[PDB]
Amino acid sequence: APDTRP
Amino acid sequence: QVQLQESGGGLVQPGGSMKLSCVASGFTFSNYWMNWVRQSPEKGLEWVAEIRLKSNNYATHYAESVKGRFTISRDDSKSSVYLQMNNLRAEDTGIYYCTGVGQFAYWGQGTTVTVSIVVTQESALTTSPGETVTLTCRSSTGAVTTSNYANWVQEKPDHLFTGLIGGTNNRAPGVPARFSGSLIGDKAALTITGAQTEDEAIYFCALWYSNHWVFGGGTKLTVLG
Repeated sequence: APDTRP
Repeated sequence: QVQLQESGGGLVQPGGSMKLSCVASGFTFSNYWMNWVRQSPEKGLEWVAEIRLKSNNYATHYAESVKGRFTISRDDSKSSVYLQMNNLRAEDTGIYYCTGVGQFAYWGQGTTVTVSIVVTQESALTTSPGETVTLTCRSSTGAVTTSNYANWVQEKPDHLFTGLIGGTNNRAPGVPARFSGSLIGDKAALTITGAQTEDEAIYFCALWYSNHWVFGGGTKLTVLG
């Protein structure tokens, strides 16, 4: 996945 | 608010070098990956490079078009991301943006550099205020799925980019509720439930393919009446 940080 | 301020663009000869800078404020810069994306009349929006966190050893990845010539780096102590560009070519001409967060919420104003898989969207759609309009985003590899982390980004005049949706269905902070993202059939979709006059703009989708992004060609949305 890419950057999934909210 | 969040600001991403770019600098460093200008005129450069083929074979030359240039370094772009982007300073971030208003969010915890060091917690997020950062990207460079460029825009040209010819090639549209093109993802150039990403840099991950300190806990990822600052891992990077590049578009094939720039690999071996461009270097992305970051200085978390200065909340800054950079792009070193070497061995410049005519095709590198364009407006360069730093962008990130969930996954393209925030965009800088752009800095202009002058050197001197297909994602398909509707070329245009026409709607009217109060209508429901759905923009779509197709992959040339097969279905768009959650694995493609579709993002939707709005371009308003003066090359003003704002991320609306990320991660398929996630509305970026403070984005109007009339915008929603989903998967419909084998495509990603942006739905505007009650279009507003000010929504007349170009909307780009971006899809993730394991380790890089590909942007669609954009949809020009006209909002008539």
